[PDB]
Amino acid sequence: MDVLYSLSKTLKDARDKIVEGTLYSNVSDLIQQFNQMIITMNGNEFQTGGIGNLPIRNWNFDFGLLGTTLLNLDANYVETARNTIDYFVDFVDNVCMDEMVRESQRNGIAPQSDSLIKLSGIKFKRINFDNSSEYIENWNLQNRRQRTGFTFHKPNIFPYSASFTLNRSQPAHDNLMGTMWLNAGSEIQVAGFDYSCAINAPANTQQFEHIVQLRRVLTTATITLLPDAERFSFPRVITSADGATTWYFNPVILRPNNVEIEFLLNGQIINTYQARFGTIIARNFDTIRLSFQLMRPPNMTPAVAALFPNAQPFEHHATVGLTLRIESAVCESVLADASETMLANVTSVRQEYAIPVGPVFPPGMNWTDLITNYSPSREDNLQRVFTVASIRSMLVK
Amino acid sequence: MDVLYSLSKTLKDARDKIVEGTLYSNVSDLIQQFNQMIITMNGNEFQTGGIGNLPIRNWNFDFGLLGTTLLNLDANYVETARNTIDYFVDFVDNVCMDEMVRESQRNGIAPQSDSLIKLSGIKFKRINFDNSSEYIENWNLQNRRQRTGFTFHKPNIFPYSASFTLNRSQPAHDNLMGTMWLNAGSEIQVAGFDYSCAINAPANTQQFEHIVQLRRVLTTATITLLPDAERFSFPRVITSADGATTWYFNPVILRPNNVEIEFLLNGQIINTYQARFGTIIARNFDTIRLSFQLMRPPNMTPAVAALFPNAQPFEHHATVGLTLRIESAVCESVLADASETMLANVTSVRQEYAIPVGPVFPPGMNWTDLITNYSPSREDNLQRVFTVASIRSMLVK
Amino acid sequence: MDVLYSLSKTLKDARDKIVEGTLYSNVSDLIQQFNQMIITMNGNEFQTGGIGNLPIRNWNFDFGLLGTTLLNLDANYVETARNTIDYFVDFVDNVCMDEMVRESQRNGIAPQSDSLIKLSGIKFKRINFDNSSEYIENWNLQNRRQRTGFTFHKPNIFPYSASFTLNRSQPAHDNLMGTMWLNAGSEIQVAGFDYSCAINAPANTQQFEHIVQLRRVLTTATITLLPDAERFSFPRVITSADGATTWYFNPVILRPNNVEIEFLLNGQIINTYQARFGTIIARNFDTIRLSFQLMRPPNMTPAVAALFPNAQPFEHHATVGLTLRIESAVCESVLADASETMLANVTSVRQEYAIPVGPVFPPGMNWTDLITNYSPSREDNLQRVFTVASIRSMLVK
Ligand SMILES: [Ca+2]
Ligand SMILES: [Ca+2]
Ligand SMILES: [Ca+2]
Ligand SMILES: [Ca+2]
Ligand SMILES: [Ca+2]
Ligand SMILES: [Ca+2]
Ligand SMILES: [Ca+2]
Ligand SMILES: [Ca+2]
Ligand SMILES: [Ca+2]
Ligand SMILES: [Ca+2]
Ligand SMILES: [Ca+2]
Ligand SMILES: [Ca+2]
Ligand SMILES: [Ca+2]
Ligand SMILES: [Cl-]
Ligand SMILES: [Zn+2]
Repeated sequence: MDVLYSLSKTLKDARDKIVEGTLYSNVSDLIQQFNQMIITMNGNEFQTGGIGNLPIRNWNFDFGLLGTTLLNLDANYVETARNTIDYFVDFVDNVCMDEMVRESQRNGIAPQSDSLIKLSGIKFKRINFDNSSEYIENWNLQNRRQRTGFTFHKPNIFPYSASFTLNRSQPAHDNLMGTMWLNAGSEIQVAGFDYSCAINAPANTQQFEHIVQLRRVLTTATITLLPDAERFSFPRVITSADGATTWYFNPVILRPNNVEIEFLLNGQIINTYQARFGTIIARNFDTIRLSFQLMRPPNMTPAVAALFPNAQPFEHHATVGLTLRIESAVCESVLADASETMLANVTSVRQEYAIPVGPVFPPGMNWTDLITNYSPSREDNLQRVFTVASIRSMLVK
Repeated sequence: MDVLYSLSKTLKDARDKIVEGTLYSNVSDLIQQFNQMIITMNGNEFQTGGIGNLPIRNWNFDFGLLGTTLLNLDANYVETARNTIDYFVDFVDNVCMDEMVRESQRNGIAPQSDSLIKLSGIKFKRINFDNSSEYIENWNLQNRRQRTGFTFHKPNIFPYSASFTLNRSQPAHDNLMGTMWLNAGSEIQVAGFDYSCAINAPANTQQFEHIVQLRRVLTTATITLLPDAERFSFPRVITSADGATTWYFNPVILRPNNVEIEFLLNGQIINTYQARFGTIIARNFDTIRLSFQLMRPPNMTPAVAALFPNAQPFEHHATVGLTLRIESAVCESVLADASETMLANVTSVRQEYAIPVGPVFPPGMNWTDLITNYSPSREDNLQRVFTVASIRSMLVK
Repeated sequence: MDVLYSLSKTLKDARDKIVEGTLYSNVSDLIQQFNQMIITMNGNEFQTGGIGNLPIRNWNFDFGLLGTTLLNLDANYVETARNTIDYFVDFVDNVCMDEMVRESQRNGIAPQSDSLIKLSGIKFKRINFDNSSEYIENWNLQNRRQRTGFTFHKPNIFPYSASFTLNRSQPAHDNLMGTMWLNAGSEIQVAGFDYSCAINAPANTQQFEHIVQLRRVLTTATITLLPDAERFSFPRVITSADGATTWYFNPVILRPNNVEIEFLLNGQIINTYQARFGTIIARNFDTIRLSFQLMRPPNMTPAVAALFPNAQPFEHHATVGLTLRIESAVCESVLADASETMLANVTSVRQEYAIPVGPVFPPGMNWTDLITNYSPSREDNLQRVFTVASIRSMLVK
């Protein structure tokens, strides 16, 4: 991985710095590194591809070194350098794709393609150079058994889940009480409804609760918490739990009462916020618990009184809700988020080359399936595959 | 462009590295580059501005070289260096603004200001240095006729469009069937409504479809697809198609049935997803097609039955919807997105200096107008102008 | 600050570049810088911690220099280098945390911990090196009394505010007119309602207005403006202004008429947009003013006519709204946003070590409280603290 990264890094720097007119002193060290790369590769043969429709490609290295005697580089110097650069870029791109389309239940963190396995040999170690990207830094820190951390914008931590739970129901579904929600990506919306508006409830208050267990701990999370669940604030016709019929939801929204959000880690409360809407920080957690209540308004104007009778039929359904969004966070495991193209790169290369479903990843690299059962093997393979996607993106986008 | 970029890059590195106390070995190469820049500029005169209220400014270069003999830089060394740096920064900033406020139907990708045209001369090529930003890398790759790729967070690909299409309507607008939507930025929300709840429809199912044609292909897109269109889930009074009257929309939402999203490229299905909500990958597409149905519930509790009579008046309007958001994607053409300040920089400089409307860009650099008719000339000019904005932002924010 | 940053930068580069196999020429300059750091620190003793539960830690420097004679670095070279690196990383991390948990009403921009105060001494200035991060660049520019600019994605500029204003009301709350809104983070949603649907209003039009005053000027803002306020498009039971009772809101949405958004700076209109939805640029402003109207539909189909009678009771409440979101912007003052982890880092370190509430920051570093009363002292302390968090994140995430 580090050598593959170094190949890419060497090529990116070469492409960027070996430009017409530049002082040789601006590239002297890079030329040394570039030539070290040529010397190390020269004489070797590699073959990539062959899985799915990823073409079999042969690579042969017999390049001359780059000159070291111009004061300022001229166009001919730059152009001959690019001939070599373009070939190596094509090679790196193919090694990356070959590596990205493979997986292993047994040793997922290890190189899977022939070329990466070959590049992991001790004779290729002299190419190693400036491992500075966040992904390679993390790869290296992991390897030395140290603490790794990936920063995400809208971390895709919640597998898609949209459902409800009726805590009080009856065949006619005319006097229900329960919750409905949508957990997806970095967002949670949950509504608690009570068709009776807590008419016979103790203290005329109905308690609700929504618990979400993350598959990985998130640290240093910046979160937006807002009252109301807009998604569950409109009239709906929903399928019954058994799928046998449909019920009617006609919500009228009240402010959630006694809101308490707890960010827990291994059952322990790490952060707790009582009725605080806006931006809050959750520093270390693997579980979110949202508790909120519907309290029947003790004083009601006529228009309100008319919505909540003492007896059925209950035609306006009292609803309270919350919306929680994780804007950014750090995770020790790789994850998909709203900004990085890694998942999309890996998924795209596999799709383009008709790569057959393997033993590790769910069909289509489906994110929900992946995060729902995020096993150690899937994570090691995902990290390997995400790191390669990031090496490839330094040169090919 | 590359020389202008190099000027900015040289100045940014100088400002960052030529700091008090630093080992001379930390800046030796930079000093060489800095001095190459001074030597190349010395003796030249440039003039910027004069368009709109952008002031006419004269620049004269007659600077001494930076010394090369301190072991660790002292405060006096740093301060005399900054006198030169600040002047060059002011110059670069003015060249950038002068370039950003100009456009050309004929040769939009080429330098438009006198200073950039002057800097494109062969005598200024020795300043060229470390072209490493994503924008200049792309500029250079484009120039060598190679594949460029810009990565965006929430790519602003959809011109604002908010409308409806009544597939079945009548003067009273009491039994409509059709769709309404909002395409804007990176998001699409579309709802299909049938006032009759498919009472007389074959298989009691009404089919809907929404097609969106992108003005540019997006690759490696990470997308969130969710059922329901919250934006079209509430009661509305809308203007009729002919503007002569207003109709009433009183939606009740049902789950979209047989959801199928197709990401097509030149008429070919590249990706297709059947009822998959959550995160999905669209690898290469220029068109999105959302197909969904409203199926009359075969089994209805009384409360539901009451909403859907066998005869008019139809007072509750059955509605199904979808929401699609492009979180990130790569595009071969520059675009505005939710994170980059390029469009805002260009638009801001033009607005501040009262730059008159030109022959290429729509008044006010209006994004919707621009993307709606994204001609080759507008793109070449936009890219030139975005690349300059990015050169300027290395020094002036 | 600059020396602390330089320590971190030196360590990050060392960790990244001093890798097995690398050409010595790839690290020669860094080794010089690394050794300059060792020489400068050697002989010194520092102590960190002791506030709250941040442990008291002692640091002693007596390290040998790194060798300068290998052609390509070997594993033993890399491993002995890491022993020194890991210790310095641990030291930098502790200095950062000690600094991040402190504050001062008097001189908030100045170092507060013993270690940072010690590192600000002239004898430690030789460590200074390549101050290139956006935060340190800004710190340095501020210091030279120059223009600083931080770029944010979804700048968290609006303190949480969710409320309403009844311009016409009566005890029964059966014929209200006013506005309700939610200002939070980078978003504003505001709705204007008129239970009478402007039946007795001049020109059958009711005017609305929403003004939001930013605590800091935002420049180069890319904004999404859309008609309708989904958050206020559903039925609600709300508490009365005096808290004595509850009123009923049963909205029916109409298109906002004569929409005018003004971005003002010190009372002056800098940007104005008339009914333009989609993406707009606001280049320099400290205030946003949204003006919109509800115009009674001059022509109504029966279904619409039935919602708006000539006399009470008014059962369907005409509502018009707007949604405005600041996607990105530049601010001269540090702020929390949807991507940076600074606020979360500072807040997290203080929470983890049970740091007592101080004299500057609100309890829990509460963002709303902070931005609501963003005094000069809070900003100077926030900037110091955010810059340290950013120095720490180069090594520890
Ligand atoms: Ca062969
Ligand atoms: Ca990231
Ligand atoms: Ca309703
Ligand atoms: Ca756990
Ligand atoms: Ca792991
Ligand atoms: Ca002149
Ligand atoms: Ca971007
Ligand atoms: Ca096409
Ligand atoms: Ca193009
Ligand atoms: Ca002591
Ligand atoms: Ca930022
Ligand atoms: Ca002001
Ligand atoms: Ca300030
Ligand atoms: Cl976002
Ligand atoms: Zn975002």
